[PDB]
Amino acid sequence: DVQLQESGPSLVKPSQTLSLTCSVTGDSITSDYWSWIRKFPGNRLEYMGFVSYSGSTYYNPSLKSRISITRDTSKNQYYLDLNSVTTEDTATYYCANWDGDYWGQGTLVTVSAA
Amino acid sequence: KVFGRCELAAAMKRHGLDNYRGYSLGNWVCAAKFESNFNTQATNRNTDGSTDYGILQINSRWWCNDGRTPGSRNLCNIPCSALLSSDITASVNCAKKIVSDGNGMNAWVAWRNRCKGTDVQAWIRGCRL
Amino acid sequence: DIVLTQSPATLSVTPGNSVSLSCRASQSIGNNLHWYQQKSHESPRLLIKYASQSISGIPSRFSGSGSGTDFTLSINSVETEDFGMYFCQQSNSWPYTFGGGTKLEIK
Repeated sequence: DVQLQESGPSLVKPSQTLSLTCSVTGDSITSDYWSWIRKFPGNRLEYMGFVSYSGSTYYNPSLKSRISITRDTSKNQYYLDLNSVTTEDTATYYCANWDGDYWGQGTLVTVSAA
Repeated sequence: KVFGRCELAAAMKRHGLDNYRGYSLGNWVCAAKFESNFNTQATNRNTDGSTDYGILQINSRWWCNDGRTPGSRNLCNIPCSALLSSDITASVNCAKKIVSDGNGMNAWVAWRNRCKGTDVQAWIRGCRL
Repeated sequence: DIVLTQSPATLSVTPGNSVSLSCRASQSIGNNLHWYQQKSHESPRLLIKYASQSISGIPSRFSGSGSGTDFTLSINSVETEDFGMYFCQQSNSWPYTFGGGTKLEIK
């Protein structure tokens, strides 16, 4: 069956690039559409974007072009790069397939000067 | 089942296809007309060994699994037999995933050749919706 | 962007009783409205897709209804395992958006 898991730093500094990896096990990443969703401290969910089988991407305008979603078949993982983060980007990040039936466990990333 | 033009238009509206991914309802009715002639049981074997299934002729190499196609990817995560039902639910669910790719409705060859660029609205005109 | 408004923001209920949660869209989205459940320290779980389509592996007590701009998620005989957050999401137009959520708790 399919398993998804997020990995990456849990603490980042303002202005840096937040990079997360989602490892997919059980089937090829070439067999689905892949998404990134995040939950802010106020119980507010935001659909960040997704990449489809052809490589075409859809990014939320709210991200002001700071986001990039890429894939790596050989390692069967896809990624999330969010540039110039601010404390406003502190949130729990989740990877999931486009159908919404496969989700990662979510990973809290805090943006702080410390 | 062979749908009537207006019958399919109403059904597709119920199934939320009007304006989905920026495509008006007429596009979907027109696509079904030229892809399967409104026949839910329509199937077409292709050269690469794949088969196109249902009212929207969904391909077994990329979208559904019929268990008889070489590099099947099953992007829709569904058996092709589900797309041969008189109930269009599964075909619509899958069509929405297909059209969500950057290629949009260009995935439907008949739609590209006979619908794109034409007055697609005409396909839902004169119908009780 | 399509705005999804959920109500009530919070709902308290006694196990055994039933409840219904509302989600209204700022513009018509056909049947492209999905329901998610989310508990603390957990990722969202899809309960109903496309307004009323059931999901394999989800309790039968969950059902969805609605079209256009008004939708509801109903839970027939709430169980303790049902307390948590509920969110609706629309996929009719990008960017996909989520409602503010309704918290279901024991009264």
